Parts: sequence; C-alpha cells; structure tokens
Amino acid sequence: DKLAVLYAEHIATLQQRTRTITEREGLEGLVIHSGQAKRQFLDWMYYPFKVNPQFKAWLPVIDNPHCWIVVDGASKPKLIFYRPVDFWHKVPDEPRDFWAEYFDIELLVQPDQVEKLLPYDKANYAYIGEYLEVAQALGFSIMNPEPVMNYLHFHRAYKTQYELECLRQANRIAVEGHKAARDTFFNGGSEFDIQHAYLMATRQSENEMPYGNIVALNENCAIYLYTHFEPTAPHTHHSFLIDAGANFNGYAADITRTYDFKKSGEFSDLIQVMTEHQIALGKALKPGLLYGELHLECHQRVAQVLSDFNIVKLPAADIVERGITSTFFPHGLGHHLGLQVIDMGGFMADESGTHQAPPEGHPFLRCTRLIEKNQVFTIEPGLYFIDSLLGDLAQTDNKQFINWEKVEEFKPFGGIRIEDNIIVHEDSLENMTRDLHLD
Amino acid sequence: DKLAVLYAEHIATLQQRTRTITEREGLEGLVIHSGQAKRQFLDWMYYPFKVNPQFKAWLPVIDNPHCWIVVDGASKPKLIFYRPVDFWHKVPDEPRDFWAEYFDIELLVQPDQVEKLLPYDKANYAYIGEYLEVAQALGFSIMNPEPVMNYLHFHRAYKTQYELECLRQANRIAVEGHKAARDTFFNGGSEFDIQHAYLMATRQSENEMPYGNIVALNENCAIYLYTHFEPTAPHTHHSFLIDAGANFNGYAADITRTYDFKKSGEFSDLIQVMTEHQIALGKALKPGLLYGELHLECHQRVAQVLSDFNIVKLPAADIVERGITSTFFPHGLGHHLGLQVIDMGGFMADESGTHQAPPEGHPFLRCTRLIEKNQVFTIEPGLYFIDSLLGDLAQTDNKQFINWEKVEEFKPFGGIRIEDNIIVHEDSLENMTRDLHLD
Ligand SMILES: [Mn+2]
Ligand SMILES: [Mn+2]
Ligand SMILES: [Mn+2]
Ligand SMILES: [Mn+2]
Repeated sequence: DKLAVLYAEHIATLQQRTRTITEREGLEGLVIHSGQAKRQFLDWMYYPFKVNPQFKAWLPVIDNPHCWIVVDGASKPKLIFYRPVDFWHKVPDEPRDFWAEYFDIELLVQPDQVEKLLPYDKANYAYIGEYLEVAQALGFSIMNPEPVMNYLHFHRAYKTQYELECLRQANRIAVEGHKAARDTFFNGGSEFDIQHAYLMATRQSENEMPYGNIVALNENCAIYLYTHFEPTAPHTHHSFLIDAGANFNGYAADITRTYDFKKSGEFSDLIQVMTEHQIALGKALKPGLLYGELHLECHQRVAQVLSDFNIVKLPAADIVERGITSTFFPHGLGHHLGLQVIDMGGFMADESGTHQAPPEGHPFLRCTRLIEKNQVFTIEPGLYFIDSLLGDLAQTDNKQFINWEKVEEFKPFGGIRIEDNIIVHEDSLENMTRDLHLD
Repeated sequence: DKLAVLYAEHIATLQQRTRTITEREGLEGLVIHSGQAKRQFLDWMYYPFKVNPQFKAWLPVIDNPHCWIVVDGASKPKLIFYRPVDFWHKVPDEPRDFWAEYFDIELLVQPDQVEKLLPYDKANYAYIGEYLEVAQALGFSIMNPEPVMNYLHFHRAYKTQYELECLRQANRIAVEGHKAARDTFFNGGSEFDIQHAYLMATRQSENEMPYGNIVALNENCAIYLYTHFEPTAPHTHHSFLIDAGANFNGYAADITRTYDFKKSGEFSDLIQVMTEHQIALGKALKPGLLYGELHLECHQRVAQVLSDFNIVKLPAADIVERGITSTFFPHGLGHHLGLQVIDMGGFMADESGTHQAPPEGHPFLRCTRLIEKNQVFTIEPGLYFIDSLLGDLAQTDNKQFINWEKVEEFKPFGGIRIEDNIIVHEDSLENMTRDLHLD
C-alpha cells in the first residue's frame, strides 16, 4: 500500500510533464511503445525482452511486448495491454495490480491488430519507441522527436517519491545478493559460483539483472567491464570485485564492493583507505554543486592514495598535475541512477538538451549536471593495476616516479571499486546502500 | 585431440558442400557474417550475443561478433577474426585453438574497418548473414540467396563425425544438469531453485543454454512452453517436468524428464507407461522411414494410454480416428537436433528445398523428412491435461467420451514429456541420453 499511495502523485507528475511538452511542441499526445521480442536469425527462439524505458517510466510492466500508452496529460492515460490467449503459454489475469485503476485498459489479443485501437488521425501524435518501420506502417510521421526526448530525459533526473521508494527496494534486494556473493568468495568459490549465489539470494535470474554483473577474482578485478564467469576457481584467492544490482518495478540498483581474501596485508589496507575516500565523496554531494567538481575531488583523493601507499613517489598535487591518476582511475566517478542504470539527463544544463561542459582536464566525463534534491547518484571511485595503461605509463617521462616493484605485488589483486547509491534531499543525503548495513 | 582429429574431415565436408553449391549457382564465394551485438533502445547495454548458425557451422566461435568467413570450397577458408585491444575488456590470445590452422586468419581491431579485408569486387559473392543494410553498404548485392540457404540447410541434417562428437559432449553436460534438477525437486525446491541447481551442475549460465529451460511444478507441467521460474515452492509437491539442454561448440542437447514426487500412485504409473512408449518410439528410428510414420505411431500409443487409464471411455483406435489424441498430445513427436535446437532441413524432400508433405491427419507436423544415417533426432512424446484444449473438447460431440472426473484428478500433476536425443547410424541407433545412465 505505501508504494500504491505514492504512485498517484507519480502519475500526476507524469501527466503534468506530458501536458507541458506536448503543448510546447504542438502535439496532441505521445504514443509510447513497450517494444517487441526480437527473433534470432534463421531461428524460432527470441532474445530476452527489454522494455522501452519511456514505457516503464509510466508503470511497472517490464516483461510485456506489444503494449502501448497513449497520453496527452489531460485525459486519463490509455493502455493497450497485450494479452494473448494461447494454450502453450500461461494466460495471466487481466491487469488488477495497484497501477491498473490509473489507466483506461484495452486488451490486445494479436500484435498486428493494434491499428484499430490507436488514434485515427496521427498527424499530431509522436511515436516514442524503437520500431520506426512499424510506426511508419501504422501512419505515424513523428518519431522520437528530439525536443520531447530531451525534455523527458532532463526531468527523469528528478525522481518522484514513488521512484525513490522503488530505488530503495532495488537496493534492499541487491544487498542480499552482495552478502551471499561475499560469503561464497570467502568459501573459495569460482566467479561462476559467486554469480549464481548472487542470483539465488536475489531470487532474480541473469536476464532480470539491470546489467551484466561483474564478478571478478584476482587479476580480473583490473578489467573494469569484465563480463565472463570462470567456472573453475583460481588456485589462489587474493581479491574479489563484484558490481551487481537488482530490479524493482523497472528501477535499478548498482552496487560495487571489493574484498581481500586474507582480510589483512597491504591490499586489505588499500581497500579500507579507498572506502574512507568513497564515503567522504558520497558525503560531498550537495545541491548547487556541479557533479564534475566531485570527479575532480576524486582524482585528488586517488592521488593521495597513490602517494600515501608509495605506488607513485610524488606528493598528491604533482600526481594530479602530471595526469598520472588517469592510469589508475580511468573512468567517471559515477552517474545518475533510475529506470536505466546510467540514467538519462546526466549531461544536460537545461530542458532543451544543451550539454553542461565537463571540467577542463576531463573532456570524456558524461555526468556533469548541477546536483539538486530528489536526484539519485552512484559514487564509484576506483584504483586499478591495468597492464596496457601501466605499459603506456612506463613509456612516459613519469616512469621513474612509479614504484614498479610495488605495482608488481598489486597486479595479482587487480584493483578496487566501491560503489554506493545515494539520494540527494534538500537538507540531507540518504545512502541507500550503507543504510542497509551491507558494510 | 579426438575432436581436433575429426575436425579435419568436418572442414573437408564443408569445403565440398561450398564448392558444389557455389559452382552450381555461379558464385565466386560465400561471405558468412557471425553477426553483431544489438544495443538496447536509448541505452548503452547490449542484448546477449547470438551467433549466425551459418557461421558456427564452420568453427566453434559463438561469442565473437564482427567475424567473417570467406569460402569457395577450392582455397583455404579465410577468417576475419574480431580482436579489439581495449583496456576495459579481456584481450584474448590470437586464435591458437585446434581450428585455427584450418583458416587463413586476419585480425580485425575495429568492426567498421572490415571493408579493407573483404573481396574488392563482390558481384559474385553471396553475403550470408542478418545485417542486410551493413552488407549493402559494403557493396554486396546477393544476400541469403534461397538456393544456397536451402542446399546448406538440406545438408545440415547429415552430421560429420566432429558434429556427432560435439552433440555427445552437449548431452553429457545436460545429463549432469538433469540429475541435479531431479535431486533439487525431491528435496522440495522451487522452480527457481531447480533452474539454478541445473545451471550450477552444467557450469553454464542462462544465456549459454541453447533455449529457455522449461522448469515446471504441478499444474505448470501442462503449459508446454511455460517460461517463468516461481521463486517460492508450492505448498504441496506433486510433479516436475524439466526440458533443458546444454551447449558444446555451438551444438545443442535437448532433454526432457517428468517426475512424480511420491514415486507411486496413478500419475507415477502414467509416467512409467509413457516411458515404455518413448523407449519403443526411440528404437523405431530407421533409415528409409519417413519421420511422420513415427508421429502416427506416437498418436496410437498415447491413445492406448488414454483408453487403458480410463481417461477416455473408448477403444484406442477410436480415440485416434476421432482426433481426440491431439487434445492430450498437441505437438510434434520431435525434430532434427544440431547447431540449432530445432535443426534445419527437417521439412525437406531434396536439396532445392521442396517440402516433404506431412501425414494426412497431421498437417502442422514440421519434421517430415526421410530418416537416413548420420542424422540426429529428438523423440519426445507427451500427454498433458491442458485447460483450454479440454475446454474446446468439452464443446465438441466428443464431450460424452471424456472421463471428466479422472481428468480432474490428473490436473494438479499437469502432464508428461520424456525426450531423448538419438543418432541414427547405418546399422544401429545411439541414444546419447540413455547411454549416459540419466534414467
Ligand atoms: Mn554505476
Ligand atoms: Mn556499477
Ligand atoms: Mn525438442
Ligand atoms: Mn525439448
């Protein structure tokens, strides 16, 4: 009932957004398409279904293709709901979940019979969806118009209370996964074993994960978009990095933890120092600050670690100025989190979609937007021992400053990332991840 | 080693097929495209990669997009092998697996630079692949020509010794899965628990499965393409149906077993009788027989069961002649098995692609082809208590013949399917599934 009560105000906010952008762009409405199942080439099997984010923005229906929302922000939202009646599939009930009473629902038995249920004159309706050829055949001429997409993507950064509650519930599920993964690692499990313990504890299958989990042991922790799951355990367990989430009502969690098998020695100490810096970066989110400023602070803190552990034999300020931090921390500090894992509107200065420029030394940073209340962020500093980047560094005139001996002793551990999901309020920060006592 | 030796004859067979069809159609060669990763709408994540079957027909490279084979059957096969060298992904070794020596290999570092490595004049090359617009942009004009696709699909039914060994290896893995699933069911597991015990015993994740596993308890056994995995166990365990396989080198297993929780009572006796029929149907595969004749025999055997268990109050022969068996056994007896789960060429009378007509009373049967040696089949009789089909039957003048009381006592158990994978040799049958002592 809590989530159901909050949903009423979620619909009213989405109605108000729809009314504003449709009037501004001279449209009679939006037709939002959940998507279709993609058939495999020369085959009868399908790819796993992935819902249009613009569709699930309205309601937690994420496993149903051939659904359509028709909205103008004044009349009651219309939902065309795909309900086939075949003997070979489990026929679910007509929708009676909390969200049903907010839509005029019409049942669609066959995907290609949708034309009769869509507005007769489509001149002033925008199709929002992936299937441009289907839309054209149905008589749409306006498809994913940039001013509408930019407005909706801008405003997706401001979560309704419904959305924030969904994100709390996703974090709660992911944390149960993270505990089971950790325990499997300390029991000598393989990457494959750890992944499947995570899925067992979340009660979510691989394709319900909002992204492909990263489950890395030892040197694989240095590969920051590592995707495989080694079925056989390494002879020696040194380190473990898991980046994994969960789904709730289409909303993602995105949590990363790094562990040391021995729970002592230098790599264990490196995790603890990065954890102190990651907590402080999470507490520096503040309304009225550009996110790019926290990315700069992160480079400063990584330099402090490199200096303090005698990995680079220079004061922190010199490590930053000579660019060396980028070899050890080569990605962004984090991003917006919501319906999508790397959420929309993180690069925008305004509703029309103008980009907020990244900070001077970091031209590739894509999360640059002014922090405000009701926004949700990842904070995910990292420090890695990456062969190709350490190779490039060994060919610069900074090479004498690098403690190559000590870098060699860290390579078997791979690296470190620590990631939390944080809601910014007007006068406080809610660390959803650390409020759940994962550690 | 054994597989490596057999692969030489596999390449020679594929070279000879390529030479025959390219010369017959006046082509200089085939260009066979492994495929591409599909990006999710408005997102940076990808769908799981699914290799072009025509690509993996040549070599066990199933996880690598942007690869191309150029073959004419008269020179050494050419492989363009996609090898990105990015710091964020695992850089694999240049190919040195058993298959590498059989191709002239050129490494491709960036997908869009392939045009340099393909034949300059493409007029007489056929593109085999899904990406028609990419092929057109590269200068191809012949794409998936029907005579080439029908010829290769026709000959896919004749497995080389390499292919048969790959299929044995897949069955061996799947059988380990099946034993863990069975044991989890008898311990009171949920559908979700059973699925994840299957994945843990096969060491294969959900997306490496050659199809979506069916893991069904109780009434869900009646839903023959049931897809969900209930995370909570039912209050009472009655029955369990698992249809699941495994991958080896791109070759599928496809095994189904049905279990009774009590291991006694009428449903248990129904499994034993269906088991007798399934073994007999598996032993009736014979070179020179039309597969449709086994489908007819299956209907006769199911009718014997429906009569003998007093489910239909008619002699067996009358149940077959009035089409009543179709309400309880509504699908095909089985299909070819290979690189694809429902393998190619099952419907064909000859290499031009003419259809072998189904038996008169079974117009929807799609596995109709003359059985010959070196072909691989599924045999999968079933008997189900399906609400919507029993609903339809209750509205015909066959209603009076159905023991509705007895049907009611079976509904909680859902239904039965027993499936083996069988190689047909000149002089014998090799039941891969039962040679592995699954039961
Ligand atoms: Mn993240
Ligand atoms: Mn992450
Ligand atoms: Mn089958
Ligand atoms: Mn099957």
